[PDB]
Amino acid sequence: DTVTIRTRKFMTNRLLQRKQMVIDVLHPGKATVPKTEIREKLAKMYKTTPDVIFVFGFRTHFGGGKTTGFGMIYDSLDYAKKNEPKHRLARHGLYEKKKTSRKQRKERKNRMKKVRGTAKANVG
Amino acid sequence: PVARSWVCRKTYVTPRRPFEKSRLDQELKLIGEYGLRNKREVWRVKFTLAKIRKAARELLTLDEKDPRRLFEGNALLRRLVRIGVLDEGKMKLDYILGLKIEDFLERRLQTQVFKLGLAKSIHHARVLIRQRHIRVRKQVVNIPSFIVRLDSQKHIDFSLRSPYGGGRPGRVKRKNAKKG
Amino acid sequence: ARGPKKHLKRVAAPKHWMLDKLTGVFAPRPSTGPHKLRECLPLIIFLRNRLKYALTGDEVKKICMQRFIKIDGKVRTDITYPAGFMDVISIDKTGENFRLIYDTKGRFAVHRITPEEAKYKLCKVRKIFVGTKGIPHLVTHDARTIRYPDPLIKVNDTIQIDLETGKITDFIKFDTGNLCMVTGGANLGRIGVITNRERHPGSFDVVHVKDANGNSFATRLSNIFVIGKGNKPWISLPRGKGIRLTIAEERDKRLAAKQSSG
RNA sequence: UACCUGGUUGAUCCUGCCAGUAGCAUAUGCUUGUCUCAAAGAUUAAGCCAUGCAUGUCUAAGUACGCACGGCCGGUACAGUGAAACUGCGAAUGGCUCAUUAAAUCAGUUAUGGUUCCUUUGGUCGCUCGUACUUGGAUAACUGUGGUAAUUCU
RNA sequence: UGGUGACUCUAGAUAACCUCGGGCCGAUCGCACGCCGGCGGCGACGACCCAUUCGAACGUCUGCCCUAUCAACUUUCGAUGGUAGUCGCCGUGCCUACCAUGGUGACCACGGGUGACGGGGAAUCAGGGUUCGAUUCCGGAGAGGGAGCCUGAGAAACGGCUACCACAUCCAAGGAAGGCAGCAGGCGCGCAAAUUACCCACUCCCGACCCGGGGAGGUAGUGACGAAAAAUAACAAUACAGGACUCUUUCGAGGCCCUGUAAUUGGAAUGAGUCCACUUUAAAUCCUUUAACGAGGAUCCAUUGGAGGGCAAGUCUGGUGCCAGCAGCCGCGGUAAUUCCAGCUCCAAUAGCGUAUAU
RNA sequence: CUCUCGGCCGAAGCGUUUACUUUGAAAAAAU
Repeated sequence: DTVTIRTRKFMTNRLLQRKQMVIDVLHPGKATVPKTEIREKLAKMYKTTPDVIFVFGFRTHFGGGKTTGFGMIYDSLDYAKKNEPKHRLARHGLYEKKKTSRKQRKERKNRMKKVRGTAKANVG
Repeated sequence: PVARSWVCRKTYVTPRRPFEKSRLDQELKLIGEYGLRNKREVWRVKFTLAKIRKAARELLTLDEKDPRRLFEGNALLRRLVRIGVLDEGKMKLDYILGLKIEDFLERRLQTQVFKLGLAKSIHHARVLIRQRHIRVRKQVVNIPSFIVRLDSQKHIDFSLRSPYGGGRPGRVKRKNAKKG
Repeated sequence: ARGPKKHLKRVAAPKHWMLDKLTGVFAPRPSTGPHKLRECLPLIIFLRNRLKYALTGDEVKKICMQRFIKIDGKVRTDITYPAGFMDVISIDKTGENFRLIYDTKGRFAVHRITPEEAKYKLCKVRKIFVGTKGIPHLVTHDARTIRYPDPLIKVNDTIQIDLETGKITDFIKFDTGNLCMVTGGANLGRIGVITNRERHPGSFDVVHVKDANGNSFATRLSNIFVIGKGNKPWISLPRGKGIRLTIAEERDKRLAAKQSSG
């Protein structure tokens, strides 16, 4: 309905294979719109699929008139799996992080530092 | 070492003599004329005008054709015309010293709601702005200490989400309708 | 310190990089190279802080490792690579060519080049010596040692080097009347004809320079760099033509352009 | 904002201090709803330290006969992923603290025509007139036998 | 030949030397494969030297707090200089030998003290000035105190070694292992100072390196150090009291204003808070954005100091009666205490405001 | 202020020297 998207600072990296831009949002009544709804608005503005467009860093002003964020549209999903920080692939289910905390392996690293060549693989 | 910035001013100066009737009465008239919260809000504008006058003092000491006086002075004379304090006919650097405290507090947002007839009291205006009913062109302003620029004055309105402007009522008119 | 320092704080950065206070502690510490770290942009500041082709310090990695950035026709992959003055930065995928000419206010500008002009550069000589069986040698400001130059070429002269071969083409000698750009001190980035060179034995030599509007000034010798033969520059020139404005006419220039832009 | 006020006397005018006054830092006492920044074991003990972590590193490109996997197709010296280990590099930056130090340090200013410099950038690298279609020995990782109550010991 | 303000510079020529603890002059890898039985293109590691970069190290000139109850100091064990050397990466008493007899000093040497790391800076200011700078940037120094080293380009390294001194750990008594002034955290000390949290996503650094690691650093927690904004109410109608403008000789009247007391009425607007969701982010939290709920006065109740003077604001009431106490100073207190202890009132600042101390 | 070279001026000698004043360059960023 009365949600509207404009793009201010449009730019085309040929050297990251993407279309880098900045997103205006007009959500005068609602809350802050979610990421998935703005991708459907955007992928049909620029005729791509919502599979490949990645947005982040949204911020709503004092009074809810606007929200300004960043957005980048790749040329192919294989490039987006290369040129994107790997937390923004997990936000689309395209990446999995192992569930060990830093204290887990840094304990392990100093334990396996005490062993000679063979049994350093045994310490876990 | 961190990535932080530690710079900060203080925006008021406590006076030299704590108790004198000529000063306590003259501050408290300005509180009552302009709806201020405490004496610090008087000691704040008086402190900013103590700087605007002190900067214009050293410009008057310079040569009249000194380029530092011609550039920096024409900026200070410009920055007061835009907030509606000096005037176009009186834009000379001699007149900066002819300024008073309530020359500035005519341009606070708390008073400009009241003078425009939006609020029905100078105290009712400090309500409304903090009650988020006031917008400057598109922007809900939540601070009374807001120096309205001279072009930023002729349109100040009722903040379309409000009950006064766009008319969705608050908690009270909804609950009263839930009975009858 | 017990060895060379490998870190640079953003506070201790050179001001012409225009780093800000709040986006971190450390500055990107230019690598050892053809320029001085007080004098250079690293490639990262040029690539993301100026051109805005990247956001972080890791997307610059994902441009340099993909080998799109040629600096003087050579593929460079280091991101802390000191690219200095009169130095052609070229990118083939975009088809763009950039030269780090100081702007008026003493900062490296975004200056776009004809790709024809992208094939050469200019270089001030720094010393001239004869080594090993009578072979004359130059040294440029890029530390390009060129052997067998013209015998007419003396110290403080500026040479046009073809980037492909690495060999000289022609040269301007340091003479009163040639075009110059200041490369240091207070008058950095300003452009004018040399009026005079007063000499001081055992000390530093002052060159008096005169702009294209009569605005005369002075430098030291080692901060000057010849551009052209007389008034004609051999290279292209940024949109501020190298003439410093005073602040009032700089202000006044904005106040009319904002009126015409309605 | 270029400022004073109380106190010696029976009373006055002085000298003059004491006390008042405003700030600023540290501690502290009471109080405390919101929101934006933000100092924080310096002062005294440069006193003593449980435990954990803070320095590691592989490209296609130095060395791969761990089936540790799968995998051609199976006689292709060596396909691949690759733990370990040899090698190379880094570990001299960073972080902390302010004890020592009074022409010392440091700052501005000059020199190296009086020195050293991994790296990077450039030059140079058939300019020497006297088995090579490829040289030699060894050690790890691996397997096996072990020591010590005890460790990144061997 | 070529250069410097200036060479004993660079380049040239001749005679020789060239360390076996030796100097370069390649026995290395990867990828595309294609050309006249034979050749080659990109790179990657190299490497004596020369320049370059990052520097470092020795110097030059000028500049430092207090102290005379520090007036002479240095030289026998280098104090000042000369010559030759040793050593050093290089210049030099840096060191040795041999000579010379110097060198500094009321223009404050030398010695002593510093609650002294030095600057950029900070507070305070009319102008002049005074005081602080342990502390995030730059330089220096040290890792318990000294000292001596190996490696490397760079260390007299301490998250490297070796000893000594002082502490202190494990033990089978034979031995072995240390160094938080790194991030946490503890004990002690004190007037005086925080969580054994999460992350490499940012900023950057390091390594063979688009890929690994970083208590650097970031993110939360503790946080009334300090700084910025800023709630604790607003409006209307009546009850009067008022008091100004108007009519009225006054009386009185007014619809024209304003103020209060209303545990009077009246519905309007709200955040604090509870809490979906989105946003935020490495994942969160906070803030922002938005549903739903959330305000009539003992509740969603503002406290710290004071009321003789300086110094703003009681000659109120009750108690005590040189006691208990107040009071920075002057003073108050012995039956009306404007000064104590309480109640009521009002005044100063206000989410702050007292006190101690340095300035 | 002076005698020569180079395109009357410039370059060269120094005008007894300094203080002072004015100018110009050099003076990290943060504050």
